[PDB]
Amino acid sequence: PTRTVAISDAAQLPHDYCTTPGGTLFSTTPGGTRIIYDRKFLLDR
Repeated sequence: PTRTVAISDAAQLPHDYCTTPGGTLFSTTPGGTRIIYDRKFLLDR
């Protein structure tokens, strides 16, 4: 499954996330859910 999560603060920024060359954040949990992050905190992505 795909989950959309917005990040508007460093508090909301995960500590185990990954980032693709395009500059998109993502993380997958043990459950199998794939979370795609929209990093609004950082403007200079």
